Amino acid sequence: TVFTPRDFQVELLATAYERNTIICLGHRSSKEFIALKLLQELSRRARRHGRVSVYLSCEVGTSTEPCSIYTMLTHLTDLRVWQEQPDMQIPFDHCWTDYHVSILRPEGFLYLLETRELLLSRVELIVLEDCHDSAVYQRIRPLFENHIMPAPPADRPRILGLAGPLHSAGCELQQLSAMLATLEQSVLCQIESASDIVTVLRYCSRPHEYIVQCAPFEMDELSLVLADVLNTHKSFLLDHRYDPYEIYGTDQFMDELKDIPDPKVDPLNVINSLLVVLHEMGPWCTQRAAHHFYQCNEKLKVKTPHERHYLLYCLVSTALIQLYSLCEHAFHRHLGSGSDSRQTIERYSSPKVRRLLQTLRCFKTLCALIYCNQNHTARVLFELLAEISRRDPDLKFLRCQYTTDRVADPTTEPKEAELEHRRQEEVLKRFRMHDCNVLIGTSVLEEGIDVPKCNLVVRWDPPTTYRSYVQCKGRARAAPAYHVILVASTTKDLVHQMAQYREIEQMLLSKCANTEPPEQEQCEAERFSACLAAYRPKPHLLTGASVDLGSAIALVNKYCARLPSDTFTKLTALWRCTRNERAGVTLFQYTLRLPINSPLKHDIVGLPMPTQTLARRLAALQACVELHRIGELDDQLQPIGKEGFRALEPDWECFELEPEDEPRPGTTKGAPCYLYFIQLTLQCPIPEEQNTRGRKIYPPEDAQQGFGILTTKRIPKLSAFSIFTRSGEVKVSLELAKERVILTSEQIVCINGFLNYTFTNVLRLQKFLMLFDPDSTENCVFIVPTVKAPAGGKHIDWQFLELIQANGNTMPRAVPDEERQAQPFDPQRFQDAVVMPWYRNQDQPQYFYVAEICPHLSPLSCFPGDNYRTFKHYYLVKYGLTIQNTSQPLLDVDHTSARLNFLTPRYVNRKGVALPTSSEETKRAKRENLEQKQILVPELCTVHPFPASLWRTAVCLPCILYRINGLLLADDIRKQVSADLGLGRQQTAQEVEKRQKQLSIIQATNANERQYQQTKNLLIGFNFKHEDQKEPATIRYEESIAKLKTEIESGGMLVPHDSMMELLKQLLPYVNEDVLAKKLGDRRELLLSDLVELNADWVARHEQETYNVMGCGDSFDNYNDHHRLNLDEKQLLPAGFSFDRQPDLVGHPGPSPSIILQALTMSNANDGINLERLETIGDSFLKYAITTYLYITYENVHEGKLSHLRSKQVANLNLYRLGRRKRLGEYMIATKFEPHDNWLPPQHSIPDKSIADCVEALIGAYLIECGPRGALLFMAWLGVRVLPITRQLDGGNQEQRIPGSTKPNAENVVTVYGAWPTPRSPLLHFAPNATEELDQLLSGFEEFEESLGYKFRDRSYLLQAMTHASYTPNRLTDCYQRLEFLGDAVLDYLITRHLYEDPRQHSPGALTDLRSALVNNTIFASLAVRHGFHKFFRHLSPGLNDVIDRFVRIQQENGHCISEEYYLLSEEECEVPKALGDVFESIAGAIFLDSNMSLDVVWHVYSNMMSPEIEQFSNSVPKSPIRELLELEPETAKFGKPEKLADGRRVRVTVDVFCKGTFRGIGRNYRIAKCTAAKCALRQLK
Amino acid sequence: TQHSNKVSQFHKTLKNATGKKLLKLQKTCLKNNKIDYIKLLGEIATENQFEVTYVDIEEKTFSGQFQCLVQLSTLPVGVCHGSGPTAADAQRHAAQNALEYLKIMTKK
Repeated sequence: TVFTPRDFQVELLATAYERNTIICLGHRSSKEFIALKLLQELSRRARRHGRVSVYLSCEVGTSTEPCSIYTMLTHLTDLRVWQEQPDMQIPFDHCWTDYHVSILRPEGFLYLLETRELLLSRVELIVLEDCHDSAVYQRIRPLFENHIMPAPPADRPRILGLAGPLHSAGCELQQLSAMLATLEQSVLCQIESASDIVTVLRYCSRPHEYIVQCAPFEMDELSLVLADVLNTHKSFLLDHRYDPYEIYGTDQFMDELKDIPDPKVDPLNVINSLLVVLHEMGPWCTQRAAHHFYQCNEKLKVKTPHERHYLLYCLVSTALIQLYSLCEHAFHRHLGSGSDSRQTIERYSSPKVRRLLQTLRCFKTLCALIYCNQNHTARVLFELLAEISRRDPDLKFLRCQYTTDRVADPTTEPKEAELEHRRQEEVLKRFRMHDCNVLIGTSVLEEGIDVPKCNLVVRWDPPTTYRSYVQCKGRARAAPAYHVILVASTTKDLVHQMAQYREIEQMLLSKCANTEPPEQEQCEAERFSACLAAYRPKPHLLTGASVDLGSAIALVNKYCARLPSDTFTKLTALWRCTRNERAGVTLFQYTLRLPINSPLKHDIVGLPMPTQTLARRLAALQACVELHRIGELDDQLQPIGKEGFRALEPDWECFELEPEDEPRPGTTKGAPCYLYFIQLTLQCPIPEEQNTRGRKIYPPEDAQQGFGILTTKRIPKLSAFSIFTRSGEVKVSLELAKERVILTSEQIVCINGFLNYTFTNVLRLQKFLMLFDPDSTENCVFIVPTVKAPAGGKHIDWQFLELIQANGNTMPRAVPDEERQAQPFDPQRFQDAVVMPWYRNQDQPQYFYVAEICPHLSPLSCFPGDNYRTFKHYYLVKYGLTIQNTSQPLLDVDHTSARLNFLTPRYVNRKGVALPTSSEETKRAKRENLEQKQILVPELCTVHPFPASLWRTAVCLPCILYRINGLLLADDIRKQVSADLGLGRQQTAQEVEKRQKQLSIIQATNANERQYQQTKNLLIGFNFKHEDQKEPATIRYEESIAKLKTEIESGGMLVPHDSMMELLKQLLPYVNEDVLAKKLGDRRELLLSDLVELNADWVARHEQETYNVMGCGDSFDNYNDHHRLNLDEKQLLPAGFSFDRQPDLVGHPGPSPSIILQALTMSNANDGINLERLETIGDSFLKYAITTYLYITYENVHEGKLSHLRSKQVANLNLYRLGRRKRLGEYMIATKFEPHDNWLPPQHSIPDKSIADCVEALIGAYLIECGPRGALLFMAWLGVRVLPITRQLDGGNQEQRIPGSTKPNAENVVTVYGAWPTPRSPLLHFAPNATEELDQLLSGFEEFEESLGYKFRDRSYLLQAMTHASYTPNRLTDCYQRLEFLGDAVLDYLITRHLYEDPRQHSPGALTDLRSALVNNTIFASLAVRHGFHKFFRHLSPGLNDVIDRFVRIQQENGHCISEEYYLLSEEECEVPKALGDVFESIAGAIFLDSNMSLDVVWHVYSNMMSPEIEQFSNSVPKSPIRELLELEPETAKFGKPEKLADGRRVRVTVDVFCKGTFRGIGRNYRIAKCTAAKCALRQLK
Repeated sequence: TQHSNKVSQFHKTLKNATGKKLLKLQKTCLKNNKIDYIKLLGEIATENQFEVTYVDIEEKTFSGQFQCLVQLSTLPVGVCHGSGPTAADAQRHAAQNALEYLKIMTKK
């Protein structure tokens, strides 16, 4: 169920790199990719020596349009690229020096060399695209014949030719020999066969190529009747005269009569198809094809408006109904009671069909692949096997499926094309898991689409091309492979075709660069592989996984297939052949190197052994030995996956689940204490226009009394602020008292009673139903009233406390009439007092300030109204009470504010108009009830002992004792981090859519349409012959074909109508056998180390060794075994937005607990602020903390498992665990603050992810004032291991405590979390000129350095960051996917704290949207395209060619720029590339460590080219309609999964809104139904 | 797949009739020259509620024989054809073609 991975698109590139090579491939995408990346690899040498990479083709110079070659090169070959246009004047100034790759004609490059401005010494790589064409051959004939072989071989640029698959050509084979020989002679390269054809030829078992002859058809009465009526129909149809001048005869339709089609062409095709199916397959197949043609023709009736077409198509449908009638009557003629319709098909079938049935019956796991050239034959064949399997119990175990080549044109019928593509994907899915063993294909399944390993390929039609024949041959991949071709006097023609095609296989497979192990060599390998013991890392275990010689190459192949990669990164082992002559015996030696994505970059050296396969097996054996020696392969020999990887245990204990955890868990669901004064001084009054009340402004500083705080603990100093009441902005200061007040118990009782009276009856901030007890262990804070001393100070107003104690039950009561008769009036009593009414609302009174005394107003004065003439009449009518003394002036009152919060720091003074002047929800009701103006009478109102000015000082204290009960946990967190830290002291839109669609469709065009033109030239061209003559090798063809003929008639291809010392001695022919007997002794095997000792003795006894080079084995090894080759084949920066401004850990007071309490207050309570400001940065810290640490602990471990480790440590479950072990859970507030229910004056259910929403936010709490570094120590308080550990004892340094030192244990151990160690350079030095090669790789990168604004101190991380995953030549370092891995988190902080610290102060949702829009792979791709970083990077992957080609077609048609991803923005936020996105991110890793962990350097360098587009995103911030719909119901409105209906054509989507219901919408597709559900939810809700 | 059902529907609706002249047409050897085909086919047209259209083609054969196609307006429709140097003989040939064609659909 598996397959051995071979080196496809790897041996082609290696052979194209080493020697002069010619590659013949089917797709034009893969040839252009191999040419492109060969130009990329050779540009490394072209850069230093001042040379020119060239591309010669014929598509160049055709139009001013950028052709596919130019656009693919100016995107992927991250180089400077130029292409000739047909009509330019060719500027000679710098176009060949300031461009790495130039695309010229053969004539253009010939004339460029003729002018001698560019020399042949100044060009590195020649690549000739499609040189097998005879026109291209005659073009390049003078170019080679006058310049190239006259040039010396030291002056020769490396030559790669590209060709079409010329093996498929229908010429004679001597012409093919002349082709190969003459093209090798002219173009001076070895032809490497280099295709899918030859990897499936070599690396899969070649099938027995069978001819099955079939007899001619016999006829019966039904057959001549059907043929007679169809021959009559052809007689009428060819008899029918067609003329537009006869049917219509109009002279004004001269251009329109040509466009009217011929109504006989489709009848000719249909009944010709039925005639040939009658001729070759049978009346059953003909009746089925006639039924199919009726199904086509009845719709074809519907399509046409013409009349003669309609009657002719009705005539053809009439003929099809005739054929159905005759055939169905004849099948029902034999359909008796119990008669077998299987035999009814059997008698009427042609011998071709019965011979196919014999081929099927010879195969009693199956995987049968049957081809044909017509789709209707495929369909009727599928129905034959279906009807046979439903009738024959012998073939009942067969499941079959057919597939046609009817990719429709998307420009005409896109929906039917989508249906055919969905059907194709579905049947390929149903085939590839071996559900149905029999598939019937067409020409579209020969190339492009791959199939799994088959065991039988049957060709109904003998093809005219060898590419179809050998692709059918290759599709049988499994070891019992059988390539059956059916034919029905044509045996001699098929024998000649088989001999010709096996001849092509002979002069193509042997004309390779790798070749096969022969069968006798395979048997030699079988007898040789038993000479060595199995290498076992656990040899003591009997059932241990073992590596022998033979299975070692399969294990190395599996290990190379198991490294993490995408679809287009393809990694394979690379073994190179070397022959060594030893004692006259030729013993081949095999070197082996693993890819760079594996850290074993050094070559692994085998020993010379006399045969090829045994030496390859030794190379794989020593490779597995070195693999388990380093540690990439485990003891079970399974290569390491992402899930099975385990890191070091000092970083693994954080992933252990908690005992409570181990809605799913972790998911989204008498003492002289301190005294202070609260001094308030007005600094900015309310404006006169804002004062709608029209009253006097009351400052708090004219009041003789104020408030003070009495605390047992020391109050730290805080920043100054203000309070913004109706009176205006009042600066608040906390004045420190100069003297300490002793306490007395009776005064304590009086103070507590005053606090109860203030919090229950004055301010009502302690609401009822709960209990009070003024003795708490957690703090002892009291609030006292003071009066300003005449000396300037403030002293405690004990008299006010006594008055409040004596007036603790002050309620408005009914004053009697005699007392109101005896009551006088005092304006000083009613100057700045508080009045309550007692005529109404006795249980719940309302309190009013005194504003104005009006002597002109009286009870005798007019009430504002006509229903009540006077105030006295108003009172006696509405309440029935009599005012006694009416000569006194009335009273103007001011209502209290209906809003308690007044600080919300520094934004209440502009928020006073936000909600109507403290929102006044009772004002409208009381002004309706009491007729607007609240003019009161002072005798009928009561006076409170609380002054109105002291009341205005007292209303600006909303959060009082729940504040104090909350703001001690934050200071305790502060104390813990200051204990373990050192810092801190312990004590239109439719037009836009249509333009986007037209630009996308007209701009793709370099996609599967190129695959369809490959499908067009698949079975059509096979062209471009050059020359053939009378050479004697022609006779060498004629006999051998006859010899091949004698193979086919004799090999079963045509079927008619019917002593261990001896193998050790052969194992080492150059080594004496007595030494082998000494090493063996009692044992029975030779170990590998014995062979190392023998070869070491041979090198010691014979110090002169030799080497030779062949094979497809790469020179990508080099260096470790080559280049030197000196006799060794045995063994081895403003302060604004400043990240780096870490404040000093010595002498700092530490964080204020207000920020920590902000981290303890959530968005669920939403009391002015929320945690989502901090946690939005905090989550992005954890990655930047963990990944960079994981860059330094596992430097020689690749990123594919460090990603799993980071996803385990950054996970929400991990942060749930890490926050729970600190037990922070009673520390957040997740309940709404409201004193009636959930406040105890001196619990909260919290979701899982919300705990994490605190914890990351906690590091946000230490972001600014602590800097980054001590913030790292806070996860040292967490246990998130980010900083390295040094274990010491008590140093006793009296200068200062160590920043990051912990508390000592019982063994007095002292842990120091020191600095981050600077990383080692990734530049490995297996070669002594890795610095020289690193200098030799990157010439032009100084332009890259001036483009950014950064100059590198080191090109090591830059050269790694500029290097693809599958870039095996750059053997010094690893690939750019380790500097993607930490550079993304570093730039993620740079963007994130850029987006958090700016003074615009975005919302949490706005910050989340600005992060998810400003961070994606597409934006880094956009700045890679725009600012010219399609100029430096290195790459080695196949279909990245066409992908990134069409990508800069999109960009350059738009003009690079932004707008496509600026639409993708909310078109997908609500992946065409990867690499060139992460390329711009990869440098963000390198400058992270070239600048030695300097975030400010990276942001300063990238700011000058980032600034206008982040300004544009700062213009696109202010909210969104989708963001509207997600601020009403973010979680509440959930769109459910779609459900199919009973009709099977409709889809219903239901959206549920909590406490509102479920709303369902139906539609033809999923998106329309979801839109209908959303509109139904909007109609019910909005 | 709806046209497979249309083929079966046409076969059933032209094998469901129980006219005497259809049974005679199936019984009589239609290669006999004594049978009128034009008048019998017009009678069959009036019996089976359809309409025979003698669309006489203006283009004759290359050998010089006048051509005419008949249309039997059934559900689904049928078209037959014939040729002959004069109009009457060609129409007789076309009617004989359509009558033997109906002899196919009246075969059980």
